[PDB]
Amino acid sequence: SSVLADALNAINNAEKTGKRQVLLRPSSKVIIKFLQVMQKHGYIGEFEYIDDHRSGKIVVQLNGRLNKCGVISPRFNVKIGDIEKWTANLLPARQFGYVILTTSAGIMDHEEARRKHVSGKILGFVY
Amino acid sequence: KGISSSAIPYSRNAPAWFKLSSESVIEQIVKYARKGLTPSQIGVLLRDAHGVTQARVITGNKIMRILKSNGLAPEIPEDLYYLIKKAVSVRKHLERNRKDKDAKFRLILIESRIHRLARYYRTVAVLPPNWKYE
Amino acid sequence: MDFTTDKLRSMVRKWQTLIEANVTVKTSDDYVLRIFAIAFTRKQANQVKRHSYAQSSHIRAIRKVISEILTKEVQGSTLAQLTSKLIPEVINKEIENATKDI
Amino acid sequence: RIKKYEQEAAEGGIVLSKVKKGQFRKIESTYKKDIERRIGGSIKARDKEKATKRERGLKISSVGRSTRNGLIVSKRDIARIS
Amino acid sequence: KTIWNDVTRALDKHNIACVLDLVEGSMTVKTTRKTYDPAIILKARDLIKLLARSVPFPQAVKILQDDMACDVIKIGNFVTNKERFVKRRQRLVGPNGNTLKALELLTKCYILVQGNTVSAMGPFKGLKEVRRVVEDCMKNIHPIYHIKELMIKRELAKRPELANEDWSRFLPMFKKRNVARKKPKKIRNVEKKVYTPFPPAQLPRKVDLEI
RNA sequence: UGGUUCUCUAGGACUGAUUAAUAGGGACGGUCGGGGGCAUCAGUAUUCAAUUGUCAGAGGUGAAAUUCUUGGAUUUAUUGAAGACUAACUACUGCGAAAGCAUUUGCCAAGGACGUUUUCAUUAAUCAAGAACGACCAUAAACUAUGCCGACUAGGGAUCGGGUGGUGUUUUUUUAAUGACCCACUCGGCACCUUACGAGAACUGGGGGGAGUAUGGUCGCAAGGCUGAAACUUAAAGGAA
Repeated sequence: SSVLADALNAINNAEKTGKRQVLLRPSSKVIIKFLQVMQKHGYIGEFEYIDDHRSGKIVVQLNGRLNKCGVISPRFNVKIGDIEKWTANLLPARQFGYVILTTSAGIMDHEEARRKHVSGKILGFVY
Repeated sequence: KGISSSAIPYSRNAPAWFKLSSESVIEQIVKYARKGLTPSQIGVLLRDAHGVTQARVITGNKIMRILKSNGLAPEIPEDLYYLIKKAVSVRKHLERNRKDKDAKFRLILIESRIHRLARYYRTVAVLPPNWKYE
Repeated sequence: MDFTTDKLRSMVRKWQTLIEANVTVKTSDDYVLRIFAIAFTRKQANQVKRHSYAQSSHIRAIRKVISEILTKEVQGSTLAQLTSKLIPEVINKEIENATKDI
Repeated sequence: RIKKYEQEAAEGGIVLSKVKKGQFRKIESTYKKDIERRIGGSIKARDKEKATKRERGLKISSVGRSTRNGLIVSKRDIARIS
Repeated sequence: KTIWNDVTRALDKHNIACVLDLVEGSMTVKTTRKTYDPAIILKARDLIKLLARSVPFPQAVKILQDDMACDVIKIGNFVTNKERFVKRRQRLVGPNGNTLKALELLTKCYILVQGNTVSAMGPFKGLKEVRRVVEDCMKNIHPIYHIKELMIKRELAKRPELANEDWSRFLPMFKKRNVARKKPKKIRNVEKKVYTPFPPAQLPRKVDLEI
């Protein structure tokens, strides 16, 4: 499996089982930015990067507000004009959740990406 | 599958009781290698008796780099050499007694494992291409 | 010499191991004897696990010392000396004392 | 009675006949006491709540396949949406 | 420990002492000074090993009477694989225990299928019947054939005539099911596929073929 | 550092980038197992034979029978030979990729788990294809069964292999090392008993439910009526009553 996918799988089903903390290993910059944007929108609480010298561990604390993480496995390019279409086709509803993209300006959600007018490849979603 | 490996400490320093020299360790390393031990045996003897924890920490670099920069390079990597000699030991067992179908099966497994990392070492070109396992 | 069958059927219980040995020994005369031995693995007092099995290397070591010390009790006996030795069951006490270390 | 009987037989050697998962093991007191007319062969409330199927939430997405590697969106769908 | 006083009653009417040792875990029976029946110590032996083999007490004191004896059939040494062994032994027990209970009823015996042996108590004709039933059940023929022929033989033995004629025409047990015979030309089965101990090498990958 | 004799007390030959995955491989260590191969050893049955002892039956069956038997069967005792097999111990235990594997001892290679402040440094995971294992003497396999699946949380008791710690009893001593049990922790297994939470979708040949009912259709099979005995009112004999 991937390295973002099993971290998001742990952070998904741990919250489904109703835990208040996940430990996810290993940890990359893209995982830090994904948890960064989802705590910017308020889906997880704090999280902490314990640096062992191998790859890093994250302890996320998460309350109740998430209900699905994911990754879109072909990292196809989206456009600023088709951000609205891709959110319509993969989100649950109209203003429900965020598609998260790797852009020129880094990892951002879809509405921040179209706010500062930059497209990029898709990464994953959260709602 | 079991989880039984070694747990490298978080420190990257000499342990502050290691009063020996960073060069006398290298001289002991090349002495043991020239009297003829594989690098894993150098590391375990150095760890057990002259208490360097690990020599990538206490010396500059790892000990196969120390042996290659001091002139004691291996003909073939230690993994491939040990798997080669295990395969030829099973092959001599099979020529001795020819009703050991289980040992024939283990020979197929050992030969597959030979080809895997021989392919890896060949595409890295540690060992030259047109290398065959006889 | 031979046991009755009811004695060793009365000795065999499950949840233990029987270590049995035998040696073909020539005495201080020129009688050659095949002499057997049986032993059953006890459980200690305070043992709470129900098994008390031997780990089969303890079986090989126990059977080794059984063979060695009873082939030491023969060759060091004649037939009359061996018979007077195995009437009061004392080679069994020699085996027990030599094997309680294992 | 059933647990004591099948536990006694299990700690002995005794091979017992095989029952299904929620049923009561039929024993000599079952046949003599006429107990199954009063208690049934199995607790059918637990049989009903085990025979029901798991409540599988509400289906959300439509765009791709959802496996443990994430969401596969096919190239046909990428060309259709883009 | 519970039933032990009943054992002392049921043996002291035969003048046999018995101890129950609870530290070494044993049961001994001894002929005392007042035992005029010479053979009853054998039935006391069978009684205490029945108690050890985990039959209950009101079942096991029916061994102290002359018309009843034990048998311990051995079923472990018949078939090879564990799957076929446990399926034939469960076939010996039956669905819901029906085969075993019908066998106890027909043979007038008490049968325990335990481990890899079969204990049985009963009269000697019943013991002969259950031994042949169990051994042929460990061989491949199903035990309900033997239950059917036992019912046939009971309803065939309760008539006054036909008691010196052979019942083999009435028994359906004689099946004549051995009626196949392979008749190929033996192309490879004469001598094919000689065994060599050394394996062939593997087809290498495209990576290997290019390096 | 010594070949000896005079009381430790007497000379002697002497080049120029990172980790080190609760990914993978390899080494090491003490081990572990009914994993395999070869050799060896034993056991008591069985069958056969030799030698006694004794005499009329022995098998076998629901009863019988084929069979053996005064040229001594069966039973008993001593001994030999053969081919198998490894009883009880034997387990919801172990090992093996599966089929499978149970006597001892030795050799040959192998394997797993654990321990590791050893080594290499991505060498990795899945499977269509393909490969390995699976003229003589003639043989059985299935046959009542079960269960909700996975990418999934925690446990509980018991058990097998390793390790660490504790500090009591069996052990014991200046010959080597080495146990057994109790307890806690921990890793890995064969199972068992529970829990919480998830879309879990996108050796080949097949008609259409279960239980029945009717039939002016089609294809069949089937009745009569004493036989002999019909062209013959016909014998003997048989049947029936």
